[PDB]
Amino acid sequence: MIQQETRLKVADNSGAREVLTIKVLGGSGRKTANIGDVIVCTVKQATPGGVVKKGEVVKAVIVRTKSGARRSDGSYISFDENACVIIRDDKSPRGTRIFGPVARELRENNFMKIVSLAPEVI
Amino acid sequence: TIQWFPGHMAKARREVTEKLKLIDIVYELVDARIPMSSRNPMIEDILKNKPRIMLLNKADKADAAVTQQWKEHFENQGIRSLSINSVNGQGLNQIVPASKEILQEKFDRMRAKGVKPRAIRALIIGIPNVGKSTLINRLAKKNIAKTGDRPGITTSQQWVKVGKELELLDTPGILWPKFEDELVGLRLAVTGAIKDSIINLQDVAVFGLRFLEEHYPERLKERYGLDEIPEDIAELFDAIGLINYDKTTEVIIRDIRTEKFGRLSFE
Amino acid sequence: SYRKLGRTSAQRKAMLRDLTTDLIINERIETTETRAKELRSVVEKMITLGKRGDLHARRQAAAYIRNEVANEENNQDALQKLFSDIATRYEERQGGYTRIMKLGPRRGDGAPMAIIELV
Amino acid sequence: MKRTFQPNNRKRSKVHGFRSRMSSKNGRLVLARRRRKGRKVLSA
Amino acid sequence: AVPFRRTSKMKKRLRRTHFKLNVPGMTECPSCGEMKLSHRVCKACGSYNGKDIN
RNA sequence: UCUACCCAUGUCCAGGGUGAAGUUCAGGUAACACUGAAUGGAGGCCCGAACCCACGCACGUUGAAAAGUGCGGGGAUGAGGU
RNA sequence: AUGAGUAGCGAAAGAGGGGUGAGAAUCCCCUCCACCGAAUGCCUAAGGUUUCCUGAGGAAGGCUCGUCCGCUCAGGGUUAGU
RNA sequence: AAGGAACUCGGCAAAAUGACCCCGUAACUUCGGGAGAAGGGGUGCUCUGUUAGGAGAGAGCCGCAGUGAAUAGGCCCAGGCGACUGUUUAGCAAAAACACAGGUCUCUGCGAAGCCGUAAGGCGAAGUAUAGGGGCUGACGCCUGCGCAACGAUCUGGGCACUGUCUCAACGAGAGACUCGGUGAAAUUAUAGUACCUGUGAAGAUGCAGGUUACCCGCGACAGGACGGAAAGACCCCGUGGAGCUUUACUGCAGCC
RNA sequence: UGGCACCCGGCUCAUCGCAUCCUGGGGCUUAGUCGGUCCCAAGGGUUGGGCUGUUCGCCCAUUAAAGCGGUACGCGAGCUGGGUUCAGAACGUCGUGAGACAGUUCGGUCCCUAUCCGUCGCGGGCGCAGGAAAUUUGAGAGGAGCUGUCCUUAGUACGAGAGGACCGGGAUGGACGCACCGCUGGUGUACCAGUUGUUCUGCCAAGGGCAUCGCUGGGUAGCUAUGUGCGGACGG
RNA sequence: GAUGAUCAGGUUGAUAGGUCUGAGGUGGAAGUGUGGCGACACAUGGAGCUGACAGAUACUAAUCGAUCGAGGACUUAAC
Ligand SMILES: Nc1nc2c(ncn2[C@@H]2O[C@H](COP(=O)(O)OP(=O)(O)NP(=O)(O)O)[C@@H](O)[C@H]2O)c(=O)[nH]1
Repeated sequence: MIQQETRLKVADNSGAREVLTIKVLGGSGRKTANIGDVIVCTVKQATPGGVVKKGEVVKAVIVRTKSGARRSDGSYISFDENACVIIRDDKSPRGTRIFGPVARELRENNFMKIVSLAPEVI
Repeated sequence: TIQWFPGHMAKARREVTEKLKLIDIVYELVDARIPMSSRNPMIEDILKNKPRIMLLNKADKADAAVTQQWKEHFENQGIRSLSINSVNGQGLNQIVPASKEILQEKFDRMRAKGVKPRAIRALIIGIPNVGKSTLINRLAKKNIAKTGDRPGITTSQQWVKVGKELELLDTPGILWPKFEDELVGLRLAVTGAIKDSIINLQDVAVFGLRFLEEHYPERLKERYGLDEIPEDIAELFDAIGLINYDKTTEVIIRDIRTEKFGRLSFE
Repeated sequence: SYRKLGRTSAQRKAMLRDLTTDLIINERIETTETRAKELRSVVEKMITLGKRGDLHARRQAAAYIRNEVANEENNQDALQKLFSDIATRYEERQGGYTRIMKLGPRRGDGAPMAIIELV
Repeated sequence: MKRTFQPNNRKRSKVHGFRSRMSSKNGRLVLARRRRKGRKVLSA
Repeated sequence: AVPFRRTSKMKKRLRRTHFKLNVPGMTECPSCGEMKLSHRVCKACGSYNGKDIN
């Protein structure tokens, strides 16, 4: 359950290592987000030189959460950290690599490229 | 980016406009290190049909040659300019005669009109964190205004009667509501004049380092006990030490404003 | 749910331990009705423990029975009486061993009193 | 908190006693007034 | 809050309408006892409809 | 006999730290002042109980109390408390 | 008189069995349990002036009850050359 | 649970560190400090083992957790103000206000100068210009204004730790509330058989006019009205009402010449 | 010894008007995509933050939209000095002395057991032409009423082209509401284990008391949301 | 469920407690053997313990009795 002022950690090789959310898109008074949603965030930790810079405002997709997703058949999934991938408005990976496991829910949200680049999908 | 513009700044403009009539002469304080970017067009639009003089305070921290060149550029532009050091009176003696020469026309007109000459009314205006109050305290020798090493000390305009000769008006610093050119904002943030808790210090440090590498490579070489000019910033940061990954940015900006380096200017 | 009897848990356990060993000695006591209804659940459990009889059961009841003289001449305490000549009395009777016998209220505070005794 | 009255027998007799009243003239006037009214107890 | 006005006798008497007691449960004398209470002992000898106790 | 100041006589302060002057050996010297080592126990010095205050919050405000209680806080060998 | 049989009954662990008695949750005895213990221990100041001990009592006072009391009646009790 | 200041004037409140040893410690400085700076590591039990003389080292054995419960410092940056320790409005203000060590001006030759008293008589002092009264400032280093080293329940701003402050509340314990037995007050009170809506009215209607609703009596809760109750009020005039205060308003008695 | 006009912000709860911000229905002026303007309509909805004294205020990011107003600031016997607003202090400006201005700043005490009318719940009487037990009709009243994307229609209407409707179908969200504990979690003080100090059952082993339930790891029933099911669809 | 009230029962009966089987929770009981110098490990044994949840079983309590509660008004039309 990600919300305002929640610090995630990027899982791609763009140069940003930690972001802080600003708003959750997709509703008049929406206040929570889960796996497979899109958020707007500000970069809080980045290398002095690189593609992205500190203080920049971007948007990302959540891929891991402490509380996972209740699947249809009654199975549950859960991770140990909250991670996001920075994207463009056309839903493509801004970086080149995806690190760590990636939830399968992304596949049903037409995030095909991220799923393809992921090493292991659970 | 940089947006700092509280409500007292907004009230200052209205107060200055409402008390414009009494003003005889205007002093516009401008930092010497950044003479062009430190000017405020917003307050200049309000200020017209009034003689004025450009003042360059904190002139000890800037290079003499560039300041003198800028003084020439202001002089042949069509405005009088001077270089002043507030903390120790360097050029403070040669401002009363300049004011007298400027206002002599109205002074003689009034004298021939049949009244005794009166005191000169001056208004001091400029951006925050410049010697707007230290200059007044030096001029009055009284230490009557409050001064500090951070922007935003005074909050209300005040009248100061220096003898029977001057009536000075002080004013809190004023910034334009929205910046346009990011380089000017970066320079202003480097020199101070901003609360420094609203901006990104890392970008300021990066700008300082790249400007130094471009202009004063030798001063960057000497630095503080290390001699290298690599491509990134992490080489110099971890000189003297988990250590602060990038909090050393503050250190980079800490010494420069205190002139640990030699005198320099950004122009 | 269990009644609270208007006391903290530690004091409630203390009262229960006191009363359940006062009853075994005397074989009939007089209390308040709402306090004797909450008591019938523990005495019968202790009686079942006594009917079991093995060593493990005896050490279980030793944590819920206070040290009092009970009979004087032959010097047998409450635990020995419980395991000796009470389990022998209720040998073929399975189920309740106690009887609750109501009577009137008392002068001081009008609480309804009752008498509880072994069957 | 300390209340204003902290009893003590010696000071009472030294200040409001019979001999203290009789020592000066105003004390004698006080004794005369109390005798005139008829109070059962006088001095202290 | 303090009362705005005193209350007349009629209002007080009407308020005390439901403030009364109840006639107790009356049963037979147990073992020639004295008119004992329902589901309780005889006053004479603690009898239960002749079943004396205590 | 409460509180302000003064006078003469008594009395109280669990424990633990830091280590001034002075002294001795001594690189240094021709010996210093300065190195270190040992000894030494100064201070309106430090942490903190009894004792004395009264900075924050909450309760109480026809109160247990006509200035209190609970949890934190300041001084605690001195221009001290009694 | 109304408010009204309303607010309150002033920090805290008691349970059972015997006894007296016209009347017992509250008085006496016994056994367990529980709290303080740098005192909620003992001894002796200022101060109080019969409150101390024994036998009787149930009007009034004990924020309830009372066969009990620092309450009401009768008696008794305080010994210094250190 | 998830998040971790998003609340708010403000991290107010609560949460978090805390004990014994062993390593390691910055800028600055009045060279004494800062400093327990900041940061790391180890604690249980058994044998070796009169352990050398009470170790230390070694080997081992358990739990999620070893100062296993109670009591023991939260830390780091930047600006004002005051040098410091102390003292103040008992009962609204503990501070930047008072005092303070140092500096400076002025009077005083001894029956001193000043004070208390009508006077006698005293303090100053049994002391004598390196000593006493009365003013002004207020450490010590740099000028005739500039330095914050050390201290602070001081005023402003920032960053870590950490959390029910909150997104958004949910359970649980105790003392009240509620029922029964005993005892049992107070502020207030012109008499009342005491609805609502649009009007009227000294101008803000349970009581007046027109209409609409409403069987009699209680118990547990909320606080819109009775311009609700108590400090006559939590404040604007006026007292040709007082007191206090200042004299180029007068007139008296003090002292001095 | 001039001239001539006027007579407090925040919290918790809401309710009403239309002079309509969005959604519905229309003329229009406007290829469509759109946009502008003017009528009819009050049913529902109408946001989170950073600097800030929220001002004669700046910015960030969303949403179909971030409407204007009345009700003794709507609302203190419901809550907050947080502005206003006192006795202690610094600087100031004016003044011939008793003082004048607040121009800036730091600190700084009010309470209330609900009598009546009102609202929200729960009972006791009697009435209703014979006494009772069930099941009911419905004069009346209250509740609900919101919207976005995506696929088809088919790039078909159009538009030389680029570019593009659309309300008939079909899916699926946001916010709000009503139920419930089968699942994921929370609490769960008479449930089960580990462990520190001290004291007790004559001692060893077994146990009891006290230390916030002594402290830690779990946790059944019940109560619960952050969990699960359903709703606002039309139609006359 | 604040108290009244409502609902399930009163000995042709499963309303409550107890007892016996279960379901969940915890996680390998006491005693006795074996191995080790000892702290400890293994076996007997998914062991022992179990508030509120289920199914059986009258073992203990729901005995007595008391109180209340109708005989259907009048007129006119269709018998
Ligand atoms: N070196 C140097 N410092 C100067 C000079 N003038 C002023 N300063 C520094 O600037 C600070 C004071 O600046 P100040 O005049 O108060 O700035 P301001 O514009 O008045 N700020 P505000 O208006 O908000 O009160 C001090 O740190 C002072 O040392 C100068 O000429 N040289």
